[PDB]
Amino acid sequence: GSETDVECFLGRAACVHVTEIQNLFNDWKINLSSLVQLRKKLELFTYVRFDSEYTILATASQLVVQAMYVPPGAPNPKEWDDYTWQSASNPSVFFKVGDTSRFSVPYVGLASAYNCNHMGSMAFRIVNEHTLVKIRVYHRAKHVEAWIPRAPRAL
Amino acid sequence: GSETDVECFLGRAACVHVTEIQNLFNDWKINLSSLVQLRKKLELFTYVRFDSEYTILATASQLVVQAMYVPPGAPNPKEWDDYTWQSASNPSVFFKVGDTSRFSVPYVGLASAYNCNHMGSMAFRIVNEHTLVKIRVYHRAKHVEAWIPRAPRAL
Amino acid sequence: PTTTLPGSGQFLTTDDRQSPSALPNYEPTPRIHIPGKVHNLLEIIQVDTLIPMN
Amino acid sequence: PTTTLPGSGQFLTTDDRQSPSALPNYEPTPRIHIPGKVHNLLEIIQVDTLIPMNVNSYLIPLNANRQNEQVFGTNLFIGDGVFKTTLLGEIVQYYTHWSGSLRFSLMYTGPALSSAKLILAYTPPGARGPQDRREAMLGTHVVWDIGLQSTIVMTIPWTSGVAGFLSCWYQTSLILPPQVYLLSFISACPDFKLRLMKD
Amino acid sequence: VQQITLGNSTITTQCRFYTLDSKTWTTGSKGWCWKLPDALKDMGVFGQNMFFHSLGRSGYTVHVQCNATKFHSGCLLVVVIPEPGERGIDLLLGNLLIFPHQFINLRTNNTATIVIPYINSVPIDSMNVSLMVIPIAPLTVSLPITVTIAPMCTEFSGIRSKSIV
Amino acid sequence: VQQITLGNSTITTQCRFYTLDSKTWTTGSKGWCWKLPDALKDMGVFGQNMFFHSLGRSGYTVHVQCNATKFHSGCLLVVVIPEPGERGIDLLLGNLLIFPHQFINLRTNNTATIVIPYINSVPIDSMNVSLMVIPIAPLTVSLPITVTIAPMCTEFSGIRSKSIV
Repeated sequence: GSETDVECFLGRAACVHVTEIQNLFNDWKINLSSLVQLRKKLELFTYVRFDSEYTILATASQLVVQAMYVPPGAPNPKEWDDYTWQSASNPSVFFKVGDTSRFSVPYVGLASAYNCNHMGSMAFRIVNEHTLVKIRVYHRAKHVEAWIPRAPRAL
Repeated sequence: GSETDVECFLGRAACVHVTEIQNLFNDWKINLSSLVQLRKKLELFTYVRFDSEYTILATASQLVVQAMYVPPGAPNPKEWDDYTWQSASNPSVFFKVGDTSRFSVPYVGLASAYNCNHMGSMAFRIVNEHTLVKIRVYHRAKHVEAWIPRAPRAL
Repeated sequence: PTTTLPGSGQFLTTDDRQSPSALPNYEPTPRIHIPGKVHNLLEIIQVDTLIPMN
Repeated sequence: PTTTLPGSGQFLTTDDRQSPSALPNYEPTPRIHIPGKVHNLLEIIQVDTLIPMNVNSYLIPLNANRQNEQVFGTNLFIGDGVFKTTLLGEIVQYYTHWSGSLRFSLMYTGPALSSAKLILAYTPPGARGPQDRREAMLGTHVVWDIGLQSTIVMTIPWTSGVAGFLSCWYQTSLILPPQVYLLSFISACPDFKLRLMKD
Repeated sequence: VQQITLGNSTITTQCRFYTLDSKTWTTGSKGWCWKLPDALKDMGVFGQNMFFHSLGRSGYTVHVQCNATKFHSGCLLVVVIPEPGERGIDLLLGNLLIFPHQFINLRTNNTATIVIPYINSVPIDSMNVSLMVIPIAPLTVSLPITVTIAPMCTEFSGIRSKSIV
Repeated sequence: VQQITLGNSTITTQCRFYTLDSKTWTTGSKGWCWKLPDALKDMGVFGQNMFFHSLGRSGYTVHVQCNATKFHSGCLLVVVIPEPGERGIDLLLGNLLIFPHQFINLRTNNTATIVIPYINSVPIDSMNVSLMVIPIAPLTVSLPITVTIAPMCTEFSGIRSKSIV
C-alpha cells in the first residue's frame, strides 16, 4: 500500500501551463487547478500544504530564456524590458533553449496551509536581442500534508 | 528573522552593467552604485566590507569571450589588441558565447573597508578573428560586514 | 575525473530528485495542529457512504 | 561514472555557491575594530525617529481654549501616510511581512509654567476611531499630564497588519503663561520580526 | 444524566445552550443549512462578544431533536460541512458521509449530537463550518425539529484589554 | 561633581576643554555645523600638534550649553554625524536620530554631552565627523549657546622622533 500515501498520490510531475513566446514575454498566475486531473485530486482535501518543484522545458521552431519566479505580493512585468526583470529580489533562472531548468519553491502561503491560494507567478522572456519558443512548466508537490478530506466533485 | 541579517540582506545577485560588443571591446570602472536599488541598500551604512562574486552571461544575435579583471591601480585597455590583454598579472577568463563564466574577487580595498571606492575594472572582448554579443555582469556580495548605520536618502 | 553514461540530461517525470531552493534562507509560515490530518487514502475509503441503488 | 540530471548548467540568481578566487594567494587588507558593527537590520529599526505628523512638518501644534477637541489622529499603516519617510517605514518598505510591536513616544516642548491634560487613545484594527473625548477614554488610553511628565512612551501591541488608529484629545485646555509643539517618535519593540525581502 | 445545565440554560437529552427556532419538517420539505458562527450573531451575549472582539476561536456542541411518537417514519441526515442569520437557509448527498455526520432514524432515535472543534488554517480568525440537516427517507405519518447549539472552549484576543503603559 | 578641571581649563556642568565662540540662537535662526578636528585647527596647543604631526588619532568629549531661565520654550537637537574653521557653519531631519544624538529641551535641561570615539576605516589618518546643532521647536521667550570640546585619548606618529642611528 505505498501508492495510497499522500506522499506518493499527490507528489508527481504534471504540466500546469504551456505558452509560446517570440523574439515577447508571458506571465502566469500560479494555479494548480489549471489541469483538470490535478484539480480533481486536490479538491479531495479541504486544506493542503506542500513545497513546490518546478521543471521547465523550452523548445524552438522557425538562445537563452529567463524564468523569473515572482513571490506572493510582488509585481508582475507589463513589458518584456521592465525594471522587475532586473530586480534582485525576484529569483530568476537563465538557461538555454532545448535544455531544461529545474528548481524548488518553499511553502509561500500566509495561513498554515492552502484552502481550496496565491502561490506567486512565473514570468518568461527570451534574453537575446533582435523564432517561436514554446515554454512548458511541470509542477511536482513535495513533502505533502493534507487535512479534512472532502467529498469528490460529481458534476 | 534570518532575512534581516546583513549576510542575507546585501548578499544576493544583481545586474550591475550591460554592454554590447562587435566582431570591439568595452571596459567598465566597477561601481555597485550603477543600479539604484543596490545603491539605496548600500547608502544605509557608512563603512562596508565584502568579498565579490561575479557571474557573467554572454548572448549572441546576428565564439569565445575574454573577461579580464583589472585590479585597483593597474591600467585598462584602450584598444581590443593592447599588451594588457596578454599580461599575466591581470587574471582573465575565457568561456563560450551562450554559456556563463563565474568567479570571485577578494577584498581589494586600501582601507579596512569601503567608504560610501575603486574596486578595479572589468574589460571585455571577443577572442575570435575576422555578430552582436551582449555581455551582462551580475555581482553578489559575500561575507558582508557593515559599520556606522546612516540615515536613508530621501530626495 | 569521470565519464558520463547513457541517459544523462534525461527528463524523467517519475524521477524523484532533491533540488536547489529559489528562496533560500526564507522561513516559511510554520505548521499548526489542524485536526483530521490524512497520511493515507486507505483511511478515507474505509468510511461508509450511500449507494445510489434506485 | 555519473549521469547529469535536469537543471544542469542553470543560472539561479538566488543559488548561493562557493567559488574559485581570481586573485589566489593574495592577502587582503586586514580587518580592524571599527565601532558600531551592524550584524542585523533589526538593530537599526529599534531606534526612535521623528514622525512628520504635520522643520514645522515634524512639530504637532497645540493651541489654547480647546477642550474635548482632538490634537491629532492617525492610522497605523506603516507603508503610507505619515510613516512613509521615517527610518522604520523606509526599511519596512524592503519587506512584505512585519509582524511585531511598536513604540510610539511623545515629547512636549512648551515653557515650564504651562500645563495641560491630554488623553492619548489607541483604537485597535477592525474597530472605528473615537469621535469624542468620552468615546476616547472608554477605549484604550493613558491620561497624560503635560505639567509633571514632559515625555511619555506608549507601546502599541503586536499587529501584523499585512492597522488601527491612534489619537490625542484635549481633556482640559492648554494653560499658557502670560503656539507650543509636540514631537512624536516611532520605533519597534525587540519582538519585531520582518520577512520576505522585496524591491 | 438527562438535565444538562449550563449557565442560565437547561436542556434535556438521553458557554450556554442556544435553542434556535423550531423548523416544521413537512412531507414535501427539502432540508436546512446553518453557518457558524453566523447563526449566533443575533444571539444575546455571544453576539455581544462576536461584535466586540475582532479575532476569536471557539468549538461547538450541536443537538438536533425531533419531538415525535413511535409511529412516524422517515430519516434525517445531520452533517457539519467545513467551507442568512439565525433563521438559516430553507433549501452528491451520498458522498456527504465523509464529513462528521449522524443519522436520525425516527424508528430508533429522535436526537443527534455533534461536537465540532475549531477547524481553520490559522490559529485565530475574525468571526468556518455549516450544519446541514437533510431529509433522506421522506416523512410518512409534519414534525417540529429543534436545534440547540452550545459554544464551548471559546477564546478571544488581547486587544480591547492591553494597556499602552 | 560640578567643576571638571583638565589642565589649565575648568568647566561647569551637572587634553583640555576648548570653549568655542558663543552662538546667538535667535527665533529666526536655522542651526549650526562644526567639522572635527577642523574646528580646533586655530586652537592653541592642539593646533600646534595638528600641524606638526602628519598622522593622528583622537576621541572627543562635546558639551553644548544654553544659559537661560525656566521661562524660555523651544528644543535643540545635538547630533554628531560621521562623513569653515573654529566659527563653523551658520546654516531629512527626522531620520538623523540614527546617529548618536541628544535633545536639549529647555523646559527640563540646558546641557547635552556627547563622547565620540575615533571613527575611521584606517587606524591613523592625516588631520572625520561633524557636530550639528539644529533648533527643532522654535525659540519662544534669543539665547546664547556655548560649545566646549575636549579632545581626549589623543595619539600621534613616531615620525619627528625616530632616529636614523
